[PDB]
Amino acid sequence: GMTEYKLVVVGACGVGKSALTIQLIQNHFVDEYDPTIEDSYRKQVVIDGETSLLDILDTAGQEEYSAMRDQYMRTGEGFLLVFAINNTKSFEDIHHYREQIKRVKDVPMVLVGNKSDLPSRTVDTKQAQDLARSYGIPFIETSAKTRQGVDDAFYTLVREIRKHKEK
Ligand SMILES: *CCC(=O)N1CCN(c2nc(=O)n(-c3c(C)ccnc3C(C)C)c3nc(-c4c(O)cccc4F)c(F)cc23)[C@@H](C)C1
Ligand SMILES: Nc1nc2c(ncn2[C@@H]2O[C@H](COP(=O)(O)OP(=O)(O)O)[C@@H](O)[C@H]2O)c(=O)[nH]1
Ligand SMILES: [Mg+2]
Repeated sequence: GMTEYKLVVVGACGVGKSALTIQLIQNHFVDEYDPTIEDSYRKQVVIDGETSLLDILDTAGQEEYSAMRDQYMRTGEGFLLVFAINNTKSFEDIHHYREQIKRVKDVPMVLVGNKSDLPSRTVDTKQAQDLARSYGIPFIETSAKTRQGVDDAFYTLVREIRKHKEK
């Protein structure tokens, strides 16, 4: 059989939410994707031998309340919290994104450090590890450019959802 998963990708503008999503959906790096496009995208994959259909909301709007988005997130099963390792402000926003999610919703999440290909690092892996530990969630390093960690990020989130469902 198969299992469907309703996922949401959040994080500051320009961290690579769309690039990550498109790597999952289409398996290549789309470097120019309209920063204002918010949509859900579906992709069939296989995770630990089970056919898995992922529906992924790639967030992009700036408003505090956006009806369709909020109804999606209210019923979202897991969230990727994405920052960029070269942008300290994106990492500082993570705890605010976590707060907003809890507000709309124990919720499966994965902390994602994207742009790991860039040498101009400003956020240390160890800081990201501290934060993920404080929430009791996984931390995964990614590059949407090279595709490093992309499956790890989404598949780890699915694995976190499986665990949550057992409870
Ligand atoms: C290039 C544009 C882009 O990618 N954006 C990403 C989404 N986005 C955004 N901005 C933002 O300030 N908030 C927000 C709001 C509206 C209120 C309080 N805090 C925040 C941030 C700092 C956490 C966004 N909030 C959400 C969000 C809401 O509103 C509710 C539940 C879960 C959420 F993640 C959101 F989806 C996007 C937010 C801007 C930067 C554009
Ligand atoms: N070098 C590098 N650039 C990236 C990566 N992910 C996204 N980008 C670039 O960062 C910018 C913002 O990406 P985008 O997916 O639009 O971010 P979003 O606003 O979170 O959707 C774009 O110019 C992308 O080409 C990455 O992993 N590495
Ligand atoms: Mg985008």
